[PDB]
Amino acid sequence: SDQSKPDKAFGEKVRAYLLEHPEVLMEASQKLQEKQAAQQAVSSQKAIGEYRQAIERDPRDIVINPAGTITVTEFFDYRCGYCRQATPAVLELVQKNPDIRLVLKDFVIFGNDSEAAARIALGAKDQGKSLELHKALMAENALDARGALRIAERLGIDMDKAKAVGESQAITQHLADTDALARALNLSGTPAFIVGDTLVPGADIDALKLAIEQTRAARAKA
Amino acid sequence: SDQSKPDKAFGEKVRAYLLEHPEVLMEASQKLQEKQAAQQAVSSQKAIGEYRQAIERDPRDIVINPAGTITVTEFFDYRCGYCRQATPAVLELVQKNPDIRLVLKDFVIFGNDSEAAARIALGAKDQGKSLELHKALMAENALDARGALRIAERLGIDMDKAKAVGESQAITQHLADTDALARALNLSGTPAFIVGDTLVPGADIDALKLAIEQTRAARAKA
Amino acid sequence: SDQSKPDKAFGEKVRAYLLEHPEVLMEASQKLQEKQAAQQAVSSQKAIGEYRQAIERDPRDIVINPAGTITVTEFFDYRCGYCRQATPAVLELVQKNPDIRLVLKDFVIFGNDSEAAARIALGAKDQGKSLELHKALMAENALDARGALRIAERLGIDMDKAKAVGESQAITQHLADTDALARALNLSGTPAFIVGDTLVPGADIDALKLAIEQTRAARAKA
Repeated sequence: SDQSKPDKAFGEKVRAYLLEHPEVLMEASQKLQEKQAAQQAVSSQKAIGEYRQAIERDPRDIVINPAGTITVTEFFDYRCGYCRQATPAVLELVQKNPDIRLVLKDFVIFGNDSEAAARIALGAKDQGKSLELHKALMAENALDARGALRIAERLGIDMDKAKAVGESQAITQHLADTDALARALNLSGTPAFIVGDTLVPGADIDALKLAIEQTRAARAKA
Repeated sequence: SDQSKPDKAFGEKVRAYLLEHPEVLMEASQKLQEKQAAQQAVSSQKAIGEYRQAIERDPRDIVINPAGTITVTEFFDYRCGYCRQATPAVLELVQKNPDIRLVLKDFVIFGNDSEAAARIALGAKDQGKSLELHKALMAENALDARGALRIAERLGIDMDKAKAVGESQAITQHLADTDALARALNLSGTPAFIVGDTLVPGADIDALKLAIEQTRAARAKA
Repeated sequence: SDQSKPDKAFGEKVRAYLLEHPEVLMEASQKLQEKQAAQQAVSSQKAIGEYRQAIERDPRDIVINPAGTITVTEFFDYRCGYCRQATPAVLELVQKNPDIRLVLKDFVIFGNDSEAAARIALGAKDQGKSLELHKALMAENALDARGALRIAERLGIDMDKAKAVGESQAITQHLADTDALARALNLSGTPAFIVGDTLVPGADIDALKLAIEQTRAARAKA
């Protein structure tokens, strides 16, 4: 060709169709949304793999069943209702599958009370009562800072030493770095589970069970 | 046919038109919005008909001119400015058209003050001073709970008995069930008028007048 | 023609293309956004020209280097961080280009503290210390009403007379009319610069420098 040649009749027919069947635009918008979601999924799993050393293998982290082969990281806040309602199931899942390694990240999204519960937990970490304290703190309906201390006291934790480690600048740096890790993983809130490349946003227990099964099978393929 | 045959030239012409006349997408989006609005209108009128027994014929409700053939239900809050500015016109409309039956639903959307005005009105319901108390409460600019009591006192209402009925668990259940009815009718706020199948959202006096005329004519067709 | 003749095959091909290349809709949406932005730009510059007498030539306004040919109007709030960070550069720009006439509009968007700083500045206007007071008020990190008075006192301003003029009903009308002018210019916040027909929304120093150059060149074309 050597000439741009307009075709008004073709355009009129295009407009007529679109106006008479505008649902085509909804369908195309849905295609684009599925495209955008797949892009986000790829970015999330690439980030999970980039920071896996920090997500799954941080010495400062509280780890339930450190023998586990499959590492499930949980970002949580001790006063988030979704975290509290998912906690019993998470602990039952570690209870029934010993090959699970549960990394507990303290992702404080609320105020001083939640920060206080996290610091107590991290201070008592090395006294070997993390499973019980985690379950008990999550069990209190309206967990205060005073309540958190009373719960940790009622479990025989060395309170003087747990409080000393909790407020230390090391625990402060630990929590700050965890907040940074959540930001790098583009997390939106709590709970947020990370198993394999998968990210489970929220208290979606069934999805987390499925992801653990997938990772067990995939890692078993060797 | 036996073969899917691509046509890149047709698609290029489609893209060219859309990019050169993207207003077609606005026009199609407008068509879809009109479709969605008509769907919502149908759902609203079907719901109004489903719960008509509760909307128009609840013995606990305050009813102005119970003789009326045409039932106009109003969901209102005594401290909503739109309700207060529409009230004089609503009462003039019942004043000039005796065949109107005005059901007064107390749809408390604000705090304790509004709840207090509603309870006083429902407590004094059976003392035969509802029109006057409704108009006077709506007339006070900054209606407090103290103010509402002073208004009801200045109208000769038996205050000891009106206060006794107001706080009763019956009035509490009445208000709770009304809040539920508004939720089932997908109401967004106050005022909200319901005449025939029509729902008038807000202080749209002209639309309400028109809807009463339509229902009078339709019910007169027998 | 004498007949509307449907063409289902043409419409199916349109739908197929759109679903297989829905990015065409994003591209068309971008075209429409560029169209809407150009419309807004035209409306803004037409409004700037309509109210130029008020923007650039209001006797009550504080004006730095009133000799300047090029009038740059700034809407600002003494406690807006963007205004405080842009202020040093604005003053350096007047410092290096004498032909600039800087009109200072007090666009109070915050509470009493900002209103107090503006009233002090407008009260001291006629004592010939506006450049210094403007720079000093903008220099205080957490400017209070008490702080603003201490800054104006530390600059030798006649405090009794500056305070008398500040609270006067004239200064109140001045600020109210400025708030009205910003509303007529559809301003969204502070800072907001106006030079020639151009409106620079925010602390976009480079754009403001460019706009001053353009206006200098255009007005020099005679």
